[PDB]
This record gives sequence, structure tokens and C-alpha cells, in this order.
Amino acid sequence: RTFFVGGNWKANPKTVEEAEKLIEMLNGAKVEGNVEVVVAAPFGFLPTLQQKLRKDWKVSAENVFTKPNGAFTGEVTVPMIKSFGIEWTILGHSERRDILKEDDEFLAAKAKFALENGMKIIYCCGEHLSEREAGKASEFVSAQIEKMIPAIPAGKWDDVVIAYEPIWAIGTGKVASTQDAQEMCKVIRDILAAKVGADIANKVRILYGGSVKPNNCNELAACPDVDGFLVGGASLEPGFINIVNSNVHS
Amino acid sequence: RTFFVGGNWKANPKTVEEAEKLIEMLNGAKVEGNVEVVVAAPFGFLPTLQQKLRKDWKVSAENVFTKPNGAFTGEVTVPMIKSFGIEWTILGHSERRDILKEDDEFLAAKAKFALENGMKIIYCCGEHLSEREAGKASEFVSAQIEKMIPAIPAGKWDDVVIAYEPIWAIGTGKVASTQDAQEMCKVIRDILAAKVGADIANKVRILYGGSVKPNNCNELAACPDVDGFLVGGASLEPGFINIVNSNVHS
Ligand code: NA
Ligand code: NA
Ligand code: NA
Ligand code: NA
Repeated sequence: RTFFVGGNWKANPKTVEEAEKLIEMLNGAKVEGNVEVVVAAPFGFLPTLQQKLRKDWKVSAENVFTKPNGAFTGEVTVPMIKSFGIEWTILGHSERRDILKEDDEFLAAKAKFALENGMKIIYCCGEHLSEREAGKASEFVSAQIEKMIPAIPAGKWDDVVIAYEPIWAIGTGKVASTQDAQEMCKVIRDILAAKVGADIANKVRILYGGSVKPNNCNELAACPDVDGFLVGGASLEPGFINIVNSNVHS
Repeated sequence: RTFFVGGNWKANPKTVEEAEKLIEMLNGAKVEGNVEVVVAAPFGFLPTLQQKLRKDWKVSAENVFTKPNGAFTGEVTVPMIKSFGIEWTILGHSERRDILKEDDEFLAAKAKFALENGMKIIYCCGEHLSEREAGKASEFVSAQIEKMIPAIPAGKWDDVVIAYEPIWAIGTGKVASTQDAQEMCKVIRDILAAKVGADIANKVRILYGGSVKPNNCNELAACPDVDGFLVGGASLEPGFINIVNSNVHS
């Protein structure tokens, strides 16, 4: 399994000028080892990103809608994205699940549609504070995964990457250990093997999507079932290359 | 009050190539009379629209988020929009209120933020099938407007355009008459005059956002309180210039 680092700029930066300055930096970074690098940026900066970003890396949407086009004011669609040559989208990020209130059914249709339409997806999952405390994280994460599975057409698992987000560790006052990340990534893999088979499970990159920084990326990379990262604030910083380069420790 | 025609492409077209072909057509259209023309397009096509669209017309976002930037995966913000030179956003479109479940509080903060940050807004409102049938459209629309009013900073009403959407007439089996449009636009104006004063009310463009087509734009334009249109499917068609040019009948 090739190590996978997604950089999720989220709703950043503020200006097209900042985004270009940031691309320029990324374009000069010396990548060490073997690693699949994907960068997700807001819709408006996607064209400038697709054109200027180093061609050995890939550009991602941070979301897409369920339909190809239509009466969906404000929504961006898979065809629009692909029309720029963009091959990736993020789906199901906690912030969308919580703030924009995206439910599993919505996200299932989004995955089905994206995959049926040639996209590769970064599908996020993760449990909240209460299930963590109840010792019911495995169950909660299985339910999310069981909802995702029927969306994946045959022959498409090669185009699926799954990201675990320790949402219980985001704005709650609690922090996740390296052991936690390994453990939940193992939970997802085991869930895959049980439900869709070992060959699939052994090839699907599962990423840790908690807090990844230069000070922790190496230990995290070393975990056997962590295949890479969905990086947050460090996407916008020079330390992003440290994180990409943590692959040598996996 | 200068006649105002907004073209809302919604989630269309599918490709950047189609969007450029459509801009080219728009760029050749002979505008008659006096009219303020604004074109709203999906986030990804906004750069190509800002660069190529005739400079006597203006480009619009179809939505923006409440914050300048941050942990809001998938969201586009006012600063990103303004960084391209884009001065307009649509807010509160029925499709967002319904499909993406945007409530009034959300939309109020979105208007406050946009206006405080130099944007001009097309704020949509409109009642559903049940209030229409109950004869309670005025009340329902006032509640929406009363929620919008405190968002508008002093000196900013010059940057506000309000669009009435007969949602009761969208996918319900019912059609709106020209009289209906005039009547609801008058309701909004009267609501403005009562609450924030006659001078404001007399200057705010109020638009009809129902079904506007070449076959009805002229009669609709003639209504005294209809100041223009938020155009749907006809935005994507050559008849859009007929609609822009309906201003001569107002
Ligand atoms: Na395949
Ligand atoms: Na590893
Ligand atoms: Na002003
Ligand atoms: Na008129």
C-alpha cells in the first residue's frame, strides 16, 4: 500500500494570491521516499491549483454534490470538477457532517455517484466524544462503514481511501494518542475484511485524520495500519513536507 | 430604481468549456435600455467568469459561508470571492433553504458578514405551498424579512437586493400569475417601509424569482413593484437577453 498524504486546506487561505504563494512553496518541496500526495482546496482556488500545482501531486475537491448538474444553487458537482482534470474529492469530513449537517444517506449517494463517475474519494468517518467515552467507538465506526460499503461499485475499491477522524478529540478538551490512531485504523481494516474481504482490506489506504503535525507525523506513520494522513492546519504550513516525508517511517 | 436582472446558472453548466461558450454568447448580447446585470455561477467557474465576462456586467457567487476562513471543509468564503474582484453573492435561495437546510439565523449571519465585508447581496425569500393556500403569504414573508432587517448595517441598504421566490409554485403543480408577482413584491416593499422607512423601501430593488422566460418577462417587468428578476433556467439560454431587455417595459 503506497503511503497517502492528503493536505486539506479546508476553508483557507483567504485569497487567490495566498493560494498561489502556497502552491509555489509546495512546488519546491523535496519529497523523500514513496508517497501519494493529494491537495484539497476551496472550490474557487481549484482551477488555479490544477494549473500550477506540481504534476506528480494531485488536486482534490473538499466536497461535491450528489447530482451531475441542476437546480442546486450554491452546489458544485463532479462533472464541473472533472472538467478541470480534477480526479479527487473529499467526502464526509466531520465539519460537513456537523456544521453543514450531512447525514450518512447523503454521503452514501455522494460516494456512489463520484465513483460511478470516475472520481477517487477520501471518505471520512469517526466517532464523537460520547461513543468514545462509552467504549463504543468500534460500533459507531462500523455503522458509518456499513453505510459506505454498498456505495462502492465493483472494481472501485482501488479508488477509495478512508480517513479516520477522532472527532471526540476536536474541540472537546481531550487529546488522541498515537496508540488511539493505530487502534481505530485497525478497527476500520478489520471491518473491511469481515464485510468485503481480506484482499480489499489489505489494499485500502486507511488514513489518520486527527491532529497531524511535524512533531507527531513520524510516530503516527510507523503504526502498521496507518497508511497516511488527512492533514488539517499543517497543510497551510511548511511542515506539510515533513508530513509527506513521514512515509519513510511506514 | 435601476432595473436589475440576475442570471442564476445554479449548478450549471457541467463543464468549464460550456461556461466559456456561454460567456462568449453573453459577451455578444446587445443590451437595450438601462439595466444592472449580474451573473451567478458555480464556485469553480467564478474565476473564468470574472476574467472573461463583459465588464459592464457583474459576477455573483451563488452562496458564501458566514466566516472569513477556517475549519469549514467544503465551504467558500467572502474573502476568497472578493480576492477575485467579485462583488456579489446570492443568499437564501429556496434550494439552499430546502435541500441544504439553511435556516433564517444562518442566512442572517451570512448577510451581516457579507455586507460588513463590502459585498452586495441578493437575498431571497418566499413562502411555501401551505402558507400560500392558507392565505398567510404576507405573514410568512414578513417573518423572513424581519429576520433579515437587523443584519443590514447602516448605509448598506444601497447594497441590498431582495428576490421573491414563489416556492409554492416550484414542483407543486401550481403556477404563479403575473398578478401574484406584483402582489408579493408590493408586500415586501410595504414591509420595508413599515419597518425601516419609505426612503429605503423606495430604493430597494425587489425582484421576482419565479419562472421567468422570454414569453413572460415583459408583462412581469411592467408591474410597478417588480424591479427585475432572479432568472433560473433562462440564464443558460439565449432568451436571457430578452429578459435583461425587458427593462424597457418597467
Ligand atoms: Na478500478
Ligand atoms: Na504506517
Ligand atoms: Na452604502
Ligand atoms: Na417594473
